[PDB]
Amino acid sequence: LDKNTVHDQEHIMEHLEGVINKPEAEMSPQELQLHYFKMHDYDGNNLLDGLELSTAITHVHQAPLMSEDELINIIDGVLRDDDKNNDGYIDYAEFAKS
Amino acid sequence: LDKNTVHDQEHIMEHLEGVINKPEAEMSPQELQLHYFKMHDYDGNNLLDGLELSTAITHVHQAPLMSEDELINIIDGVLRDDDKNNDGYIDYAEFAKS
Amino acid sequence: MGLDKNTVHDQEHIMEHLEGVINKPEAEMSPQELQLHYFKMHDYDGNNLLDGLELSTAITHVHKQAPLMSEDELINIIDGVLRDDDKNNDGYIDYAEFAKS
Amino acid sequence: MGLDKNTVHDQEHIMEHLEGVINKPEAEMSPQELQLHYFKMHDYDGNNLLDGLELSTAITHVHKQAPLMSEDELINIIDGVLRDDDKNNDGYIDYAEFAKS
Amino acid sequence: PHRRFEYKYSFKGPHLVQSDGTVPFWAHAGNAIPSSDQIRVAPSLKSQRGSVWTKTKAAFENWEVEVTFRVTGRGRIGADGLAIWYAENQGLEGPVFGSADLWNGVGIFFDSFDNDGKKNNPAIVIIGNNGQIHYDHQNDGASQALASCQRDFRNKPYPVRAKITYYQNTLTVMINNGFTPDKNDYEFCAKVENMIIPAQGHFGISAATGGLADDHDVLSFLTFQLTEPGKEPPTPDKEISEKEKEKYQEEFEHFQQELDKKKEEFQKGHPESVGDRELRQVFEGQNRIHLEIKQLNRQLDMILDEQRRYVSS
Amino acid sequence: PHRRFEYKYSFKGPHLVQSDGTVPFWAHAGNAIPSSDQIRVAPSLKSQRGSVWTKTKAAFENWEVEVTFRVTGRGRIGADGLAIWYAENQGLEGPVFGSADLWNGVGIFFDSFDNDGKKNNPAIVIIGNNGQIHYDHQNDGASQALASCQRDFRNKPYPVRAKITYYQNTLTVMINNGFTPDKNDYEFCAKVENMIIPAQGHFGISAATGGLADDHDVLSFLTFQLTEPGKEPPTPDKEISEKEKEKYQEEFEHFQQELDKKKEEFQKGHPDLQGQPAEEIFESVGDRELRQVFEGQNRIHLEIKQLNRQLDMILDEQRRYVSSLT
Amino acid sequence: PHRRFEYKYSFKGPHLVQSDGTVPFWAHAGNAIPSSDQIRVAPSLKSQRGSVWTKTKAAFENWEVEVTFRVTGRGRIGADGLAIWYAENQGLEGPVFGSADLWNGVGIFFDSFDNDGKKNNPAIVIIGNNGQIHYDHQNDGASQALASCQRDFRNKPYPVRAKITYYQNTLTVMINNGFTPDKNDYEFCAKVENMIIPAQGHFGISAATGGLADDHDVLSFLTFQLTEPGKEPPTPDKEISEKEKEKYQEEFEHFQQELDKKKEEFQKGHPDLQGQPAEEIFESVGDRELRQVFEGQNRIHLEIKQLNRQLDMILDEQRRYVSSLT
Amino acid sequence: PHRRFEYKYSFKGPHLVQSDGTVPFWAHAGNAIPSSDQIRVAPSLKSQRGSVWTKTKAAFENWEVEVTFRVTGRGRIGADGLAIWYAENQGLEGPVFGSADLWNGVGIFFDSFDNDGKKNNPAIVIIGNNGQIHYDHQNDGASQALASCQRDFRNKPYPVRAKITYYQNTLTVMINNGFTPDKNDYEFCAKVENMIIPAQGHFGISAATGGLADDHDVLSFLTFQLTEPGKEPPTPDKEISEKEKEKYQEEFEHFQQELDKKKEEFQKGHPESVGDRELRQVFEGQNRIHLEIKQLNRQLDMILDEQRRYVSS
Ligand SMILES: [Ca+2]
Ligand SMILES: [Ca+2]
Ligand SMILES: [Ca+2]
Ligand SMILES: [Ca+2]
Ligand SMILES: [Ca+2]
Ligand SMILES: [Ca+2]
Ligand SMILES: [Ca+2]
Ligand SMILES: [Ca+2]
Ligand SMILES: [Ca+2]
Ligand SMILES: [Ca+2]
Ligand SMILES: [Ca+2]
Ligand SMILES: [Ca+2]
Ligand SMILES: [Ca+2]
Ligand SMILES: [Ca+2]
Ligand SMILES: [Ca+2]
Ligand SMILES: [Ca+2]
Ligand SMILES: [Zn+2]
Ligand SMILES: [Zn+2]
Repeated sequence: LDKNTVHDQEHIMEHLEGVINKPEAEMSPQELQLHYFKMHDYDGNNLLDGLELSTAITHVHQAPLMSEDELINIIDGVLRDDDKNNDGYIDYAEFAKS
Repeated sequence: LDKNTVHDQEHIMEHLEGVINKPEAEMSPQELQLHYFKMHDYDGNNLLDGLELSTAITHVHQAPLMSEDELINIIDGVLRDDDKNNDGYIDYAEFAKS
Repeated sequence: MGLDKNTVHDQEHIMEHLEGVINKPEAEMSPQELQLHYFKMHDYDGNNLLDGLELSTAITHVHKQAPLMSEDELINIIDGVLRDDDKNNDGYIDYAEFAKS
Repeated sequence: MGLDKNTVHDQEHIMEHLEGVINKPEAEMSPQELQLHYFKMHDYDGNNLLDGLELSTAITHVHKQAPLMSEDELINIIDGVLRDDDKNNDGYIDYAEFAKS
Repeated sequence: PHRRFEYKYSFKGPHLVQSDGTVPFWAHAGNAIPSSDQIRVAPSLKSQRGSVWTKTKAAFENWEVEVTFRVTGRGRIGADGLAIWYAENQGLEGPVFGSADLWNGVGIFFDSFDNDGKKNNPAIVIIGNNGQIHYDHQNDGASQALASCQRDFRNKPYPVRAKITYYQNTLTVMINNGFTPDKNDYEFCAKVENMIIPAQGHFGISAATGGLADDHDVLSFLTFQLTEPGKEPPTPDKEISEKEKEKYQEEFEHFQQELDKKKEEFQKGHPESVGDRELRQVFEGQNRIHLEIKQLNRQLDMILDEQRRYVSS
Repeated sequence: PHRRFEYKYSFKGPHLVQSDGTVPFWAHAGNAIPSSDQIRVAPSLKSQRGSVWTKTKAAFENWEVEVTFRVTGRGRIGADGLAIWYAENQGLEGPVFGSADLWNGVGIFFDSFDNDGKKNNPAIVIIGNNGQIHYDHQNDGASQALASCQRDFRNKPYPVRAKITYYQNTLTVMINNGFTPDKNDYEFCAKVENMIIPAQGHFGISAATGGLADDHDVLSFLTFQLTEPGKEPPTPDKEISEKEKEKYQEEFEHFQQELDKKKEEFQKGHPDLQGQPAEEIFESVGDRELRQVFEGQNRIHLEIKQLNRQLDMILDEQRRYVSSLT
Repeated sequence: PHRRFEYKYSFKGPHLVQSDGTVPFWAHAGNAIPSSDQIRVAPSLKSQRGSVWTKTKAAFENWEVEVTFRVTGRGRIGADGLAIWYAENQGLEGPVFGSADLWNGVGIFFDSFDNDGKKNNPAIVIIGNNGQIHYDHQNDGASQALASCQRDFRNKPYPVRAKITYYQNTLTVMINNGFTPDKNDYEFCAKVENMIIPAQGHFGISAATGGLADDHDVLSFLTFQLTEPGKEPPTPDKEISEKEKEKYQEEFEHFQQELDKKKEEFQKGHPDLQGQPAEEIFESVGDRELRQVFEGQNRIHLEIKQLNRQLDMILDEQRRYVSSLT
Repeated sequence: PHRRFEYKYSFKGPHLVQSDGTVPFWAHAGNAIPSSDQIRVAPSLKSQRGSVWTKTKAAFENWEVEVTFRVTGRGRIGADGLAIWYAENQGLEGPVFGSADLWNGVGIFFDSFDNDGKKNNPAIVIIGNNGQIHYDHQNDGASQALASCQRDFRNKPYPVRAKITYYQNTLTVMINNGFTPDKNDYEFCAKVENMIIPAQGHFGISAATGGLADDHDVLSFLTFQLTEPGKEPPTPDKEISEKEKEKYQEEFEHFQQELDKKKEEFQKGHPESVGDRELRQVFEGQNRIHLEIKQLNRQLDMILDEQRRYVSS
């Protein structure tokens, strides 16, 4: 979960299209991050987990599918330093904290 | 409710036809009377009343329909001397008693 | 008797017929547009075409007693109207046919 | 290779085919009625008529490995059978045609 | 009270209509269509009014009428509805639920159309009239309502039964909701006290239809005369020794059992649907849950009483 | 072909009945109840047989008949059915769909009950009879059926429309299933070629009800005389110069526009019409069988709630006696 | 006409798949699951497109095709549908019912979803395409439909059979609705006259599933070559005296009788077959929607009974304490 | 116990299948058809066996798995059924509910076909095996059943949920009956004590089909690691002053409310069925009656306890 992976505008801008269409290229770093947290929580539990993040970083947008070991390593590195309550989930408290 | 009106065999014999077919022309006077009491209780309450007797003595077997006053008089004469509990109904206790 | 001019030009019948839906009685109408009102009010199906059934309903009518016309008689008036007005042999009567006679 | 006499007259295959439903193995049958058993057991639809699909199922088969015949090859045997046995050009094979060859 | 069945003021199937095309001892007029199974007082057509009224007048101090009826509608909104009258004279025509206005008696109205716009309909309204008050059709008679209950009687899976009882100057209307085929599953709907009606009057039923259309079928109308337990003379020594009844009853039970046995093997001697059976099972399950809950309520009321008796000590 | 409307063999609303309660140019018999909106040929009662026939015989070489009808029943299986006849003599009473047997003509039967037990009902069956063949009621007439098609015409949100067209010795039955309110959405059902019918015959429509009960309503019955495009004489020079037709057409259109504009502000000036949309009048049978079940729950809930408060009070007061004594 | 069965363009059970799991003389693509009993062209999953086409082109002047299929869904409304094609090239993948658009041939579409919102689905639509017309999926192809008929082919107790017959430039589609287990109870659905199709083309059948889910199973696909009764050469003197045919027919019949008699006592000598009647495999959707509701009651009843005994014990023991203290 | 979500041993929609056509971190074989919404372990075809097994082994002392699944059948009798395994190695093929025999672990079998002819099926059977006992398919493993409950999981209106928990040497199987869409409406089905399973094992699901055919769909499989409340180290001073969470939470709630408001007017900016809605209402009514009865039971148990406390005095 690098900073530039979440602080890019075109991905989220083409992502919210279909239900909400407000083109505005003056978003704060805490705005597009919030949108990123909102749309990737598919279960509607206002919470991010390993599967949702794994589908986030792979996605459907050509490039070869990533290695299972590499995906496991990167998601374990993400969950190791970001999760604070050791719940297996990632909240926006932990997400914005790191 | 005269004796000969109920003690005739051909009417009841053509009446029970369709469900039970046992032609036997040696019926006791208490047998065809019992059958007469059984089939004319359409409601299944094992009890005879004014409407059931009125449909019994008029029936569907040509002859002109009977006068309303004459029907009322004959059914009132029947209910006056046959009913003992003054319930408005006729049971086989009262039916066989008179 | 039949589809006479005075039967259609009767302003009182037209005015008492348009009541309820058309709430504007005005006793100055020319003998032209009351024929339009007659044609529109007697076409129940909304197809802008008068057939024998609608004409028979108009001729027999119910206005509040009066005796009804015989079936042979009503057949006679309807057939006389159709034989002298239905130019295209369609069975239906257009507005041009109605204004012809 | 094709609808040869020895392929139908193989008593062991017929006996192992009728097992389960026909529980009576007897090793004295003449070469006549085992053809009847073959014809009855290879007609799955119950219409008493052998078509190309049932014959292909019989020829390819599964008996418990062995390699399967090619589609062009199976087409060749089935077409050779149909061209030399289907006298009435019906596509189906009657018992009289089967007993002819 | 003791009940006496009155055939003269009653009609019932399955032989409701005689050979000449009329119901015995009753007079029908209007759009009412009498049939063998039932009387269609108002068919599902626009602007239909019907009524079936008794021929002879009834002299009953206390009475009880059990009416079985169905109101069947294609849509969810119906008009106009049914009415049961105990009057002094047969109206047989009029704008008040298919019967005349200014009636001298009591009328139970099963109103299905809400003309007042208050969402109270369908309702069962008891209205009495001496003969000088016009029924207010434009507001369902809410101002003249002696009593009213809000129960639904339209498109029920079973026929709706209604017991109207006038016993010692009080009128009680009890309603079977129509969710069970039992004929003794009545529930309290309304009652009025000190009700005054003439001793001479005609029993009748009627139905009216407006723009929306229902079928208003009446299956049975049983009129019972109620007499007080003390005022009735016993007239003893009329049971004829009471022994012949006990000599006859078991013989008749044995013969009806053997007749059922004969019918058992003659049903199959010479010869319900899926989904409909499932619907019947579902309704029976709902009825069993209702009965269990009512039994639990009764047991808890017994618990109540017993705790209070212990409390008194 | 060319169509001419024939009033003498037709009836329609909203003034179907006269002041004396009879249908003009038609004779009704049996249990038919002719109303202003429709004719209820057979009400939803046990053993009802009704029919409405024409009074005068119709002599048409080719013809077309449009029937609008509803068959409404409480249950999924209905009885008995409907029938449209072009016969020789009238069929006021009888056992064949409320009409007499041994008819000399053609009868299109809308059968709703499967007496043969073949699960092919409801169906539209075309039966021709010269006058010597009895209708086989117990086998749904499948033995002597000229043609058949398997359509459902019961319990529809919109009335079912049927076209029966006899043209060049071919009887074609086309069916609008009534799912849509379109009056010109017909679909092919059946046809019989080289059909022989009497040159002059009576039109009629009948309905019968058996053990199960349905209402068989008829809203309209429109008869058209069909003439071949070549055999019809044109008789020209009768349009009277055709100019006043164009001089009257735009006047009529302007009158329609003015009347519509006037009705636009007088429909809302004093709004008092309640209105009745088609959504509030239609409900499926099975959905009804669900809704009552839902209503059956709403009773039980109440018997819980009262019971609930009862347990609640055997809480509350007991505590007081608990509190006071201890 | 005269019919000749063509094995090279047909597949049937109960040995539909070979040892390697492929259909002989047929190529399958997409989400098709060819089994021994049937081919599941589109399983009841979201966004499934499958097709089974012929490998070799068929050059028939006139032909007849019999398709046995089931469309089974949980809900009353299904998606997407089935299609039977006689095309020029194969249609393994595409958006038109699981097959490619812009086809040169004829496609009979069994549509189960009404995208046009006209309440005319499910329907059988005959669409001919020369190779330049795109299929209008959002309007159910009603604009470019050569013919149509309104039948229901989903959730039937017996498989639905369809006959597509091209004979003398006329394509006739007849439909067996599957209410009866008769294999020869067809009913007319539609026809197109002067239909133009390529002389040589590939047969195929495809299925697509949309938002709603249905299983589209195909049990058989029988292809027949049709020859005119006059154009077929008889080629006589090939029956070989016809006598051995009669000498073998009664022998074959006697063999059938002997085998049936043997099976009569060996089916009951060691009875171990469980059996599965058709009554235990069919249930209506709405009836299912009732049965679960009934099951939903059977839970609640239990929660009453336990509760009942609880109140019962707060009777019993209390009495003891009532009895002992007073 | 404290729950930790484990993504490595879990699959879930709506993105269950990756771009290459496989489920992440899980291995599937046989007739199992993975889709985006669910995995069809055994389609409704004759003689189908499927299984989805985890790739990496799990080292969990105490764990909890929540499995959501549907078994859909055309007829009233189904075969063969579903199975959830915690083993030591992936079988991925075999005759025991689509998986191998002689498994070293615990298998929960949702048997739908009664091979014993005792009317016990459908049943949920817990069978453990060291690796030397063959599963008795001919009698549904009644002799080797550690625990069994008789619950129906076929053709339910809502997906059936199942919680299998192994916490301190006891295995508990709790079942949601599938009549409600709630994901936390579990009911007790079975339990076993002193259950021994290897600490290293693979989680997996499987399904098998016989003559009669069901669709065996698995929508989700959430594996949770359970740790004891005392053995877990707290590691404090890691919440970062706890104030930023309270500064962020209300802002995020306000933004999600305003996003819902934006979606509210953008739903209608540029644009359920009758009977189905009635069925949903009927099921909601049944659920509300069930909840009311359960609440009454709890209130009566409170009544029980209070009367006994008074009794003690
Ligand atoms: Ca989440
Ligand atoms: Ca966390
Ligand atoms: Ca009785
Ligand atoms: Ca008595
Ligand atoms: Ca008109
Ligand atoms: Ca004209
Ligand atoms: Ca064969
Ligand atoms: Ca041959
Ligand atoms: Ca009212
Ligand atoms: Ca009101
Ligand atoms: Ca019939
Ligand atoms: Ca039939
Ligand atoms: Ca479509
Ligand atoms: Ca469409
Ligand atoms: Ca089993
Ligand atoms: Ca068992
Ligand atoms: Zn007028
Ligand atoms: Zn073999």
